[PDB]
Amino acid sequence: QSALTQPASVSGSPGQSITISCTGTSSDVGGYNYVSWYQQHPGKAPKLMIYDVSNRPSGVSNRFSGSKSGNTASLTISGLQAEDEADYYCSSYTSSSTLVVFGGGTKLTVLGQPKAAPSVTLFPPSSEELQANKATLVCLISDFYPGAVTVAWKADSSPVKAGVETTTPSKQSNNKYAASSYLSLTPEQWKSHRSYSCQVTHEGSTVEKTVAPT
Amino acid sequence: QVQLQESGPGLVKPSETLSLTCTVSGDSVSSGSYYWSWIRQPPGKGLEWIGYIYYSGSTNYNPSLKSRVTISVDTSKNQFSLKLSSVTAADTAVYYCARERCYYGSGRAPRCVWFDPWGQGTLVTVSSASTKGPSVFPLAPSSKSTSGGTAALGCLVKDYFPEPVTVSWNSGALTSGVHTFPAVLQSSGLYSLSSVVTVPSSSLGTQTYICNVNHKPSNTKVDKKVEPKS
Amino acid sequence: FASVYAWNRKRISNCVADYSVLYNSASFSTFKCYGVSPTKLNDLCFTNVYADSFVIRGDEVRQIAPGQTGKIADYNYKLPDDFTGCVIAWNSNNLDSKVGGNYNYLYRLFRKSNLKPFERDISTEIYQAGSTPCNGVEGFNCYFPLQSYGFQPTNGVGYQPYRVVVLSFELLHAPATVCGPKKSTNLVKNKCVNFNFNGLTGTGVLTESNKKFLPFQQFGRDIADTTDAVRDPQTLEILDITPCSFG
Amino acid sequence: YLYRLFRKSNLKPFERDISTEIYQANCYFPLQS
Ligand SMILES: *[C@@H]1O[C@H](CO)[C@@H](O[C@@H]2O[C@H](CO)[C@@H](O)[C@H](O)[C@H]2NC(C)=O)[C@H](O)[C@H]1NC(C)=O
Ligand SMILES: *[C@@H]1O[C@H](CO)[C@@H](O)[C@H](O)[C@H]1NC(C)=O
Repeated sequence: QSALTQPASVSGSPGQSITISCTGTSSDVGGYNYVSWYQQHPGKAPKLMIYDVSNRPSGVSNRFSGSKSGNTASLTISGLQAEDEADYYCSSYTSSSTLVVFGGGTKLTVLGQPKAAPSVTLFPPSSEELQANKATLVCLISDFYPGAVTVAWKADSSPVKAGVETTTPSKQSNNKYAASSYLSLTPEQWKSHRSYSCQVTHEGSTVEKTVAPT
Repeated sequence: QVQLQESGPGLVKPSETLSLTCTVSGDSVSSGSYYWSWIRQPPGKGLEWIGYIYYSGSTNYNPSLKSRVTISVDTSKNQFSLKLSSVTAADTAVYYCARERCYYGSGRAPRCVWFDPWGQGTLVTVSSASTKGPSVFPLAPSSKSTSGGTAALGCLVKDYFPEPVTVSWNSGALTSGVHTFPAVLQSSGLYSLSSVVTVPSSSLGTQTYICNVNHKPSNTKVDKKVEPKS
Repeated sequence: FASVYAWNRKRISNCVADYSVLYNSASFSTFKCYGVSPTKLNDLCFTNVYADSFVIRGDEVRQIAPGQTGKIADYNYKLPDDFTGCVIAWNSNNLDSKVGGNYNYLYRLFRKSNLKPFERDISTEIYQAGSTPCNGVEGFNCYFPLQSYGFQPTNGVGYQPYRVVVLSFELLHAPATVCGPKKSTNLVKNKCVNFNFNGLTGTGVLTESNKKFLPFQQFGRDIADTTDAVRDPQTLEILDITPCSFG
Repeated sequence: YLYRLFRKSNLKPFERDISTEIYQANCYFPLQS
């Protein structure tokens, strides 16, 4: 059995109120007085803020509160902030065998922000790598809050589509995104073409940077 | 306050018996009052529960993972450890250790809830791609990276399998502008990443900027200095 | 048996106690005597014997002794430091442990202060570890004070249930009480053979009598006050105790 | 300083008994640290 965290994803506007439900099976999960909630930042251990069914431990924000109704458990917030984008899980003490059950996770998003500009930075293969009989171009993208970036790579005049790897966008602390791409080259091809470039397109807009061998 | 830390990693192969070990600090194990537990989480997926030990030696396990996992206590170094045998490819997960509160039952096992302080979580993977050490290059600060008051320099650490790898700047000194980007998985099967930091353009070579590369599954530790291009 | 946190207390009283059937029964895994070595029990008399009974783990039988520490001796059952009795213990895995776990055997694991010797505490108040008051509800630093051995038949020794009985001989200031039993031997009439008739110690030849006591009189005396007849307790016949032969 | 023996002899005066055969029948030993 598994107390389906009601909905998977969740949208929210910064400031007002979000309520997350958590339904499950019968009184072995709902009709008890033992439920808890956990907040896990992306890349960190989770952290409780609600226990028993509605108790705040020693030092948390007062926006966090929950309640119980029948076979569903509720968790609500009373004013949103930009630092509250995380996942959220439910706990519960059954009687079956799995002792304790866990939620499936809800994604809280803070819809509302100004289109940022993807800061781009490009690096050519360093000297030791040239001596190492290889070459790699490094294209870094950062701070571009709406995450639909894409990238294209350029030799002196033409596009290239071989030897490039592209990270999926990853969320930073400031809740905008970052990405990276790598270009594989033999140093003889590095000096073959007079210059390369990395271009990134984002909401129609485009910014490109360029580097030439020495 | 209390703290928890896990140890005993390594690119474990298939059909082995891996062993993690959680150590505690700030509270004795054999004190009663708390039940030490283990929770795994496969990546991009939800949590699931594994087991617990009390200070007496009473154990419990998940019935889906039953007959496969034993967890035990050392009261001499204040630590507890699991061993999961006959490992398949599905156990590539992040493994936390935490303690539980575990309210008193009534002549029928004790019920537990909420938990408390979660370990640190050490990603443990299971494949047959062996392991490899990282190759490091310094990406020099350049005028193509320079703009006005600041210029960026960094370190490229590439071609390693054993996912958890770390690069610091100046033994952990610089926290301004230091950003390590998510590692990328190539077609070759090995990871790669690059960590970059911006620093005033008046300070291109002036101060120390040495990236400290540490690879924990292996034992690689190398410091590389980044200087402007020749 | 009885729990470990509410042990029983039987007050054995005026009787004939035979600690030999205990001492040699070979069924006991632990038989320690402290005030008095075991073989001399069937030769002494006290005022009261108390017997306390309970059930513990296998490896907590070493805390039932004068001057120990641990979850059991601290606050479940404390023995004074000049104990006098004996401690008996035997394994009982087949009786008390049941598949799925026997959760009816509890023990106390939190108390404000260690027990006085032979003190007993069956309260069930929510213990308060931290400074925050508890108000009768559970939570962090507010713990229920009783835990339960979950005994199961596939437990290694030292986790299987042991039953324990603690005999404590006490001697207040009364006139007497329970003592061991006294043996006896055949009576050989007609032969200066030492004798003891339930207390009467003497020497001489014993002979069949023809006097008739009253049916509550044990022995007869002469003028100048010397024992000269007895009655055999078992068969109740009068025998003349003529002094031995001399000259 | 391993003193404190226990025996059968009861030791009529000025004699001393040295030997080790166990009073184990859980277990006992005629010596104590
Ligand atoms: C003490 O016990 C003995 C037996 O242990 C009793 O002896 C019995 O005496 C009656 C006489 O009334 C005989 O008929 C029985 O055969 C005897 N039994 C044995 C085994 O010899 C004796 O009577 C008891 N003492 C008293 C005072 O009754
Ligand atoms: C002589 O032998 C007896 C044996 O009964 C022993 O007890 C005694 O100690 C011996 N004499 C001395 C002086 O030790």
